[PDB]
Amino acid sequence: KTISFNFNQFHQNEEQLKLQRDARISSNSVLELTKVVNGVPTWNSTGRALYAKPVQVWDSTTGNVASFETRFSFSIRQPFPRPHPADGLVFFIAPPNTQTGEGGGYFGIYNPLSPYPFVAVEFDTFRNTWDPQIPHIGIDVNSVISTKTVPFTLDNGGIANVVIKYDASTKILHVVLVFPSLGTIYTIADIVDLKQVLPESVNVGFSAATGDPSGKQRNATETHDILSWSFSASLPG
Amino acid sequence: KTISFNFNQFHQNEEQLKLQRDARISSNSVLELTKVVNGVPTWNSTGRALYAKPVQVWDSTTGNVASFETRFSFSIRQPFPRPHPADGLVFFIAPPNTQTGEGGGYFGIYNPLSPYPFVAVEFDTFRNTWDPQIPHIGIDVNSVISTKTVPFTLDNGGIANVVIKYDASTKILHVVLVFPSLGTIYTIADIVDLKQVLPESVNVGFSAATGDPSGKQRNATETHDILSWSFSASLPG
Ligand SMILES: *[C@@H]1O[C@H](CO)[C@@H](O[C@@H]2O[C@H](CO)[C@@H](O)[C@H](O)[C@H]2NC(C)=O)[C@H](O[C@H]2O[C@@H](C)[C@@H](O)[C@@H](O)[C@@H]2O)[C@H]1NC(C)=O
Ligand SMILES: *[C@@H]1O[C@H](CO)[C@@H](O[C@H]2O[C@H](CO)[C@@H](O)[C@H](O)[C@H]2NC(C)=O)[C@H](O[C@@H]2O[C@@H](C)[C@@H](O)[C@@H](O)[C@@H]2O)[C@H]1NC(C)=O
Ligand SMILES: *[C@@H]1O[C@H](CO)[C@@H](O[C@@H]2O[C@H](CO)[C@@H](O)[C@H](O)[C@H]2NC(C)=O)[C@H](O)[C@H]1NC(C)=O
Ligand SMILES: *[C@@H]1O[C@H](CO)[C@@H](O[C@H]2O[C@H](CO)[C@@H](O)[C@H](O)[C@H]2NC(C)=O)[C@H](O)[C@H]1NC(C)=O
Ligand SMILES: CO[C@H]1O[C@H](CO)[C@H](O)[C@H](O)[C@H]1O
Ligand SMILES: CO[C@H]1O[C@H](CO)[C@H](O)[C@H](O)[C@H]1O
Ligand SMILES: [Ca+2]
Ligand SMILES: [Ca+2]
Ligand SMILES: [Mn+2]
Ligand SMILES: [Mn+2]
Repeated sequence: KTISFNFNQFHQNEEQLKLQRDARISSNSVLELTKVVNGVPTWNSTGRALYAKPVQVWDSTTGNVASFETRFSFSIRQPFPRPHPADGLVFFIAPPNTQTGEGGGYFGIYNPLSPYPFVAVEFDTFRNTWDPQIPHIGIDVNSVISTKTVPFTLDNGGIANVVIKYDASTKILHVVLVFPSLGTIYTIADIVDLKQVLPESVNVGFSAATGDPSGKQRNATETHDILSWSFSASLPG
Repeated sequence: KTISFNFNQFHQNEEQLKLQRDARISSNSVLELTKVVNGVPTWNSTGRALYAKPVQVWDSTTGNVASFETRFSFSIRQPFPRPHPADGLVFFIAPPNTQTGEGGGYFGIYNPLSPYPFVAVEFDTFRNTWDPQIPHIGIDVNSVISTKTVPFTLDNGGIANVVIKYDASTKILHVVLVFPSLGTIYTIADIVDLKQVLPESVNVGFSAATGDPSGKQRNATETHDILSWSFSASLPG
């Protein structure tokens, strides 16, 4: 069974999407993950957007795991370079029917009290204690401390194209980040065994966060906009 | 140990490179692996360019294999589309002090009567027996029949940016191909154990070939230009 969907833009009130927390779809058809009040992003914001139907990434009966490819474009504008922008966005895969975890360096996907499994690709802008220099792309499994990391220079408010491909045969998760206007390319790959970590059915989506209050910097912020999104998955069983 | 070099453009008789067969460096600072007379690519051509010094991909004493990243831009101009362009170019790693193999579908890296091992990434423009639809990026290990292959649409005469990266820890070889003018991105990856196929020291370079006489089509040709090239490898021990 193969599943696919694509959004060249988001129409206000998408019946195909589950917006959670601060996530909204602006009038101009862009999906805003964290709050932006009148052209200016706010600190203390956290939002998620999941595809509304669970996609089966593996089947017990056959043991077969799916291969998938997801491509999307996003933009992160950092108005205030002054103290430190934060926190970044992630494309994640988690069990179905979850809720926004902790904000700040957890991007809304990790809940310190009751942790649930998840595979995520992160585009990190704030250097937390467990973090290497930022910004960096990172591969997260059940945690926010990336198994693999690679730094990237941001195209401030520019467009970024992302290709995340997973080969079930090689168990390789490869992500590419291209900033078309700069012409810069960044790649990162790691071996991930979805069958070990996540359940048969999952929800795929994005989560982003702005600076946490307990950091005190009201300028610990930026936008986390996603312009388009496509995903395709093939379970041979 | 760490080794790295960068070619922003090639100069005539670059001491750092070793040209072989038809390969030459034009006055315009471009590396033409295969012959092109008066702006027209010729058939029956093969050329190689290797970096003058050997690099160490692993050490037997410690058993440490090197991680590396290489980036280059190429341009393939297919003037006569009618018959069928041939054959392509490859980035390849081989034992030191080798000689140009068989042109045509072997790109000049394979010699059927005295085979040497190699790890190469190809950009295949002509479909041989052992081939799937072309053009395609393919990961070749000791053979021209790829282990992994991904189809891609060429930007005829246009520029392509390639990023090849190998992580020793995961043994992942991930390659990215981006056509800037076209805004296209293609990604392919595969687990390759350099240690299991190559010697401690190697040569890195490119190789290209136009249509072989044994095909009669004198139009089985295209250019195989290399605009720039940067390389970096790191061996812990
Ligand atoms: C950052 O955002 C949250 C959510 O907007 C603020 O709190 C309020 O949050 C609680 C949920 O824990 C909710 O029940 C309240 O209705 C909500 N109220 C308002 C007016 O925002 C959070 O902080 C603040 O904490 C609450 C308890 C309230 O005292 C408010 O005045 C205070 O600012 C925000 N923190 C900062 C520092 O902006
Ligand atoms: C090899 O390349 C030639 C140039 O691209 C092709 O020929 C010509 O192209 C078109 C027809 O496809 C004509 O409008 C041009 O006037 C031709 N130009 C020249 C310089 O030859 C050629 O295609 C073929 O050869 C031409 C001359 C005709 O006889 C066609 O029947 C034939 O397809 C191409 N070679 C081959 C073997 O396809
Ligand atoms: C294809 O290419 C080869 C190399 O350019 C041609 O061959 C050569 O001709 C000279 C002069 O006789 C010899 O010294 C070379 O050593 C030859 N090379 C080989 C491999 O035989 C070859 O004839 C060309 N074929 C066609 C049809 O143009
Ligand atoms: C947070 O960012 C602001 C805005 O960039 C910083 O404040 C000021 O910024 C410029 C340089 O400091 C001034 O020229 C601006 O006029 C002024 N902006 C405003 C709205 O007053 C501020 O210093 C930063 N805060 C911290 C803690 O670094
Ligand atoms: C000091 O850290 C805390 O606040 C900053 C804001 O300055 C970041 O949000 C970070 O995620 C959070 O842990
Ligand atoms: C017919 O096959 C032979 O000629 C064609 C050109 O037409 C290619 O060069 C191919 O690699 C070679 O083996
Ligand atoms: Ca962080
Ligand atoms: Ca071929
Ligand atoms: Mn991180
Ligand atoms: Mn091939």
